[PDB]
Amino acid sequence: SLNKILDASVELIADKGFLSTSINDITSKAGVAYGLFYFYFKSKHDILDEIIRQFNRNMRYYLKTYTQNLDSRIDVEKVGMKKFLEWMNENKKYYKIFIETQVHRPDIYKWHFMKLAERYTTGLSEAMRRGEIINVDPELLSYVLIGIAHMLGKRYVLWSNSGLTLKQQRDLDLIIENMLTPR
Amino acid sequence: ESLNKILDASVELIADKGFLSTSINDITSKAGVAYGLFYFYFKSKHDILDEIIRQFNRNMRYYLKTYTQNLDSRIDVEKVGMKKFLEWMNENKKYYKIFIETQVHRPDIYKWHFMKLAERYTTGLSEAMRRGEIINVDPELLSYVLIGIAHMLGKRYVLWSNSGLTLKQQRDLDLIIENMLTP
Ligand SMILES: CCCCCCCCCCCC(=O)SCCNC(=O)CCNC(=O)[C@H](O)C(C)(C)COP(=O)(O)OP(=O)(O)OC[C@H]1O[C@@H](n2cnc3c(N)ncnc32)[C@H](O)[C@@H]1OP(=O)(O)O
Ligand SMILES: CCCCCCCCCCCC(=O)SCCNC(=O)CCNC(=O)[C@H](O)C(C)(C)COP(=O)(O)OP(=O)(O)OC[C@H]1O[C@@H](n2cnc3c(N)ncnc32)[C@H](O)[C@@H]1OP(=O)(O)O
Repeated sequence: SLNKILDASVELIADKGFLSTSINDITSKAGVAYGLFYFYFKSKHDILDEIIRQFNRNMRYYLKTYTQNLDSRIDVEKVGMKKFLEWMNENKKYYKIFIETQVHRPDIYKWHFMKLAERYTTGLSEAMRRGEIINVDPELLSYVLIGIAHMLGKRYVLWSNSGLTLKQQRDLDLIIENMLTPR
Repeated sequence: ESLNKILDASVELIADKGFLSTSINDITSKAGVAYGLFYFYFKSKHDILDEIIRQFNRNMRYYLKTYTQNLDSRIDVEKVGMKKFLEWMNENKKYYKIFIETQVHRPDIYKWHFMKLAERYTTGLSEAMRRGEIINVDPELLSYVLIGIAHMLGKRYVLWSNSGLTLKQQRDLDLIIENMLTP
């Protein structure tokens, strides 16, 4: 019943936004007793916390699937980035949830990026130690790479459904290699 | 001047209480102007978000140009401008809530802000590419990569903490930029 509440919430919030979606809509669409909502969630905004945790987990597994079978950390970045943009395109209906989280639950919005950065920092520190990538604060470098991904996702996937041309995809690979390769 | 009092009052109130809780009565009282005047300048409350975002865009871009006008090397414009952005973002930090709620309440002006910035950015970058200063790639895509970095770094190092970047991190960021952009 918890899971049904969660799945119903995701579809409704993505559709109508947060403020328009009542607990009633959610429990109605989920097909559970209205009372159970309040047991699992003191306030309506507490639902966002578990939603963003699931998205964070799914996005990371998705990307990990494509990055764990790869050689160069520089390949990891190039492929990882490409795959994030594909992922964002598959999940573009849901981006409204993330926008709403930044308004109504800023702590979980921060959590999402900080959790992603924590995972990313480890991987980049290992490549630094091999001499594979530029030796710099690896948290800082994670935010640089995440910031790039987020903004391209907005411009080329959310605000346009063009995606990137082949020429832009080659330019972006060149940007990333040039940034990361020790001179 | 009435218009300027209304705008200043709105900025302060929206930053403090959010957009939904700020009434036109609050705005015009804080402003010290006749209530009905608001409706002469703005059809709706939402229309004053558009004007606020325009003013912040102009003023951010004026501030940065001020530091970057004096530098011939585009590589230096990018290092310095990034630093100056973090300083501006620190100074205007309490206002960032306005931008967050603009994404929900006026998404066309939120997008406009980034598109306008990239428009100005794109011109400066293709100039540098011509002279062989920087890597020859799609200059709008490059804009969005650099804007993306700037935005995520402001979030992590200015809005989510008030620590800022260390001196070492600042040099690391300089290197990241120089590495990305130099063929
Ligand atoms: C609101 C919408 C809009 C949301 C829109 C959000 C906008 C995001 C903007 C930023 C975009 C990016 O930067 S995306 C990054 C693009 N670049 C890259 O991907 C290149 C770098 N890649 C990497 O370093 C890595 O691929 C990662 C770090 C990103 C993720 O690796 P990771 O996090 O270490 O992966 P890992 O722990 O191994 O496993 C991931 C999660 O999967 C689960 N998991 C583990 N095993 C299994 C299993 N058998 N079945 C199911 N699930 C499993 C775990 O519970 C774990 O979460 P848990 O329970 O352990 O916590
Ligand atoms: C909501 C809260 C938070 C909002 C939070 C916002 C989040 C931002 C996240 C990303 C931030 C970034 O990437 S900041 C990017 C950081 N990087 C850099 O700065 C490096 C590269 N820098 C540059 O290339 C340039 O410095 C710029 C592009 C960023 C800006 O140059 P520009 O856009 O050409 O500036 P320019 O048009 O010449 O002047 C800007 C405005 O000044 C006005 N202006 C005013 N007074 C004067 C005057 N006396 N003389 C001339 N012009 C004047 C003009 O009308 C013009 O507006 P008008 O004619 O257009 O009306």
